[PDB]
Amino acid sequence: RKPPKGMFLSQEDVEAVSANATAATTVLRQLDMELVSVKRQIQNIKQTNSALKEKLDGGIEPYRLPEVIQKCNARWTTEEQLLAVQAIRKYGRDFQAISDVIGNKSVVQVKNFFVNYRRRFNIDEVLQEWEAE
Amino acid sequence: PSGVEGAAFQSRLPHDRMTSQEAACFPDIISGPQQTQKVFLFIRNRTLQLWLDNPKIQLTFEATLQQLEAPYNSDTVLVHRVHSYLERHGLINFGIYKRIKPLPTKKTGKVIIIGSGVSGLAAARQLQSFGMDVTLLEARDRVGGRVATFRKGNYVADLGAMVVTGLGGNPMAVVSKQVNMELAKIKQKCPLYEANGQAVPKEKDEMVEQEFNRLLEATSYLSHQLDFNVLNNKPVSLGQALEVVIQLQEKHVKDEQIEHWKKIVKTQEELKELLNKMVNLKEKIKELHQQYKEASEVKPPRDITAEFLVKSKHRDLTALCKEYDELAETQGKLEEKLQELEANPPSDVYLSSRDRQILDWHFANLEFANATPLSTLSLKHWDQDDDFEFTGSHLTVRNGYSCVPVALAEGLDIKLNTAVRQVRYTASGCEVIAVNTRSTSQTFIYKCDAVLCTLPLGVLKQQPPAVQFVPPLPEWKTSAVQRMGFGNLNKVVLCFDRVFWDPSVNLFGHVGSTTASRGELFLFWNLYKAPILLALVAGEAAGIMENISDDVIVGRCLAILKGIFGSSAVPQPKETVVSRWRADPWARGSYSYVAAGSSGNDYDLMAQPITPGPSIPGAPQPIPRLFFAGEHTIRNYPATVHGALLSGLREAGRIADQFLGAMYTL
Ligand SMILES: Cc1cc2nc3c(=O)[nH]c(=O)nc-3n(C[C@H](O)[C@H](O)[C@H](O)COP(=O)(O)OP(=O)(O)OC[C@H]3O[C@@H](n4cnc5c(N)ncnc54)[C@H](O)[C@@H]3O)c2cc1C
Ligand SMILES: Nc1nc2c(c(=O)[nH]1)N[C@@H](CNc1ccc(C(=O)N[C@@H](CCC(=O)O)C(=O)O)cc1)CN2
Ligand SMILES: [Cl-]
Repeated sequence: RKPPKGMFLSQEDVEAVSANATAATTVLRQLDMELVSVKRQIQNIKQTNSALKEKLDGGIEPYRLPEVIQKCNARWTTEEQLLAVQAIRKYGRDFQAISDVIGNKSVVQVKNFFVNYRRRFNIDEVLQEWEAE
Repeated sequence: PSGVEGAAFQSRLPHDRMTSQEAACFPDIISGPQQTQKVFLFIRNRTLQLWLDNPKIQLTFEATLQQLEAPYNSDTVLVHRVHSYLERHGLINFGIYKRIKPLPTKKTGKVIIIGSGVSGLAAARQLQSFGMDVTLLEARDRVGGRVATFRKGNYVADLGAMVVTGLGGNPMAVVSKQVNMELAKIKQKCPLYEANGQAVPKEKDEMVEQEFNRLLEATSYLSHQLDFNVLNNKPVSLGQALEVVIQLQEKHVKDEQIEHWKKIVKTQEELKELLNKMVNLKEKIKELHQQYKEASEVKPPRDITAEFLVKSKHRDLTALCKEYDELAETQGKLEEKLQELEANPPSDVYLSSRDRQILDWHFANLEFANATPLSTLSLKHWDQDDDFEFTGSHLTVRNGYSCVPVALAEGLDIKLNTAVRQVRYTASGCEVIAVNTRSTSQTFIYKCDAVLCTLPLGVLKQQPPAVQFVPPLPEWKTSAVQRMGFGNLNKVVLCFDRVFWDPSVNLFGHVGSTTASRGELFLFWNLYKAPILLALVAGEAAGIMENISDDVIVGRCLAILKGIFGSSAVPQPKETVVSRWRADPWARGSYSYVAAGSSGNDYDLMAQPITPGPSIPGAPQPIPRLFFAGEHTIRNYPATVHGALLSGLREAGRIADQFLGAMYTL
């Protein structure tokens, strides 16, 4: 019904190996060559990656800033309003970023701010300027 | 199988169905009601049972009838018909059995039988029993032909046929009850020793054997599923097919290696893209940190844009550090995924050169069984006879197989040292010209009604001919002769005066160094209570070794054995014999095989008798006059002793039917 398990035999394979007196030797050598060709390619990338790794040696340890946790507040101080306005100018819609920048205002509080002060801080006009960047 | 069904099975007959042969003789019955057919079958099976139960004595019609219960004994004609039918076709009353009815004093018809090997002897006994005058012409100074034993004192070793391949359905089972052959089973345990003389661990042995079987199964797939049976208008050989299969497995090993290393490169590449991102990201982070410091060093108080700058840069820096930690997480995953692949390469080769040598031992073994190199066997038909194999264990004749022909020859008229040179067959009769082997000038002429030719296929192939047929045989026959294969294989008998090997080890192998020499003394048998070792020469080695002197052959044997049992151990042999079946002018090989370009049908063609043309123009179609038997003439059991025996039984029945006429076909 079918070839014994693990034995591989297609119509296509057979015809190629039997087409002429040394078709097999040709097929096998052409594969030895493809095989050697791909291990050169491995050695090369292994060497490429060894160099790249040694460039990242030390990682980003000297660049970490021990980050503070601090709780929320639903009150807007003048300081915070101005921070937000500038944050919107830099980051646009990105509520998460704006929240992070202000530090003490959740995402929702920020989203609300957008509506409540839309008029007073010409928020639409500011946003169109973020869009030109 | 048991009872009356056991009898059918033991006679190679279907118990519940009538054969083609039976149809021809009992057309009235096979074309009639099912019930009648069942009556016939029972009578047939029962008659066979009575004979098989006691084959040391002639089973007569009267004896048969007396042991059938009603209503089966209520048709005496039918019983008599069945009896004569079985008797004529050799299914009962064959071999050597004490007869009840003495032989007809006046004989009818004259037959010359060429050759006194088992086919010839079996046919002669039958013809004599049927009342014909029979003479056998044998070239050798002995009977039995390719069944040749060797004797010295109590030491006994077969140079020809040696194995009884299972008793279930084998006619030799009947012969073994008639003649006192001492049959002995063959332990299938067979350790192997590599060329260096060290034993093969039974880890490898099993693995390689399994692969060998898998490869055979593979060639069968190539043959039946892909119809790979013709290559460049030439028939494909088993050898060729195996080479293709092996090459494809080697190809697959390389295909897997490639895909494995390609998965490594592909991953290696993802890594380098990620590392590049990381390096660039580290630069950005390093730069932002510097800016964030410059910003944080503007001491307060500070206007809101300055404050915004510090807070803003801080956020951007943390965000980027989060990106870097994610990429570092991915780096550890890819790095480990590589240590995994680097540690798990796919297998290195299809076969280690050691593996290939052991594999070649198995091929040599197959070359020995078929008495020919694998490159000569038909891929499509080499195993055409496998479905007819007998059941039970293989056995050897402890007291020498020659006991069979020697016994079968008792009471027959055999002319030894008489080599047939020419066979003339005409409308009116035949004449056979033969010479005395011991002085060729002495000539003999034998006239007969019919000639039964059991000359070996090897002899029939001889060019120029050893035996001339006048008129020449027709092309349909000669072409069959040219197409079929006739192999070769040899034995080396080593007699010592003391044992030095393991006496419970029945047989063991020597693994050759190269493929070319795989059949050279690859197997050794330790078969008797006596201290004798038999070495086998198979495949391409068989033919070549025949050109080498005994001393050089024996030297090689001793060299091998010294390597296995120790140089100190193995003493010099007391006596040695080397067979050379190819050079033997009366055999010219060992036995037939289905060569590429041939088929089983050729075996049938070898069997078909020849009928000469009319002597007088316008005269009626003659009788057939030239008949053939032999190992090479029986499609289902070729190349064996039982095959030869059956061929003789067949021709005896056909000849007797032709010249004495059937009683039993009304
Ligand atoms: C090495 C070897 C091992 C074997 N092992 C086994 C085995 O283990 N099991 C098994 O079942 N079978 C085996 N066989 C096969 C078996 O021996 C044969 O199939 C069988 O014995 C052949 O019987 P035959 O009558 O057809 O051939 P033969 O015995 O060849 O009968 C032919 C006779 O014709 C004679 N003859 C030839 N030329 C002339 C002439 N010109 N004039 C007169 N007579 C002539 C011959 O010398 C011979 O006596 C083996 C064969 C060989 C060669
Ligand atoms: N059936 C079977 N039939 C056969 C052969 C065979 O080889 N096995 N080979 C040919 C006859 N010659 C021999 C030579 C050697 C052996 C022999 O010694 N064979 C192995 C059996 C091989 C098997 O497993 O089939 C054994 O040790 O019993 C048997 C027949 C033709 N018929
Ligand atoms: Cl001889």
